[PDB]
Amino acid sequence: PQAAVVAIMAADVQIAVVLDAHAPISVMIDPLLKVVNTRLRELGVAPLEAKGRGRWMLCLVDGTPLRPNLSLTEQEVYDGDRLWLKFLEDT
Repeated sequence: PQAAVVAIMAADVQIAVVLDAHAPISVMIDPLLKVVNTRLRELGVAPLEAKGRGRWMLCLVDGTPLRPNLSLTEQEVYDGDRLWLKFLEDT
């Protein structure tokens, strides 16, 4: 199976992970928030939590969200790429 090594930024912390390169983002986001939170908790950092209603997304440096329905590969996210896990509140 193909994999991508990505850097995830969450709460000013970088976390390296190995992710399936072919799955849609949609099926990785909630799973990734849980691994993230495990790492933050070991660092005694407050886990990431849903301010009200809204959507967790993986974002480029400029705020651009990945498409939920496409893979990392299809979106040109490769080894060493960095993504920000961000919550968008619905207001």
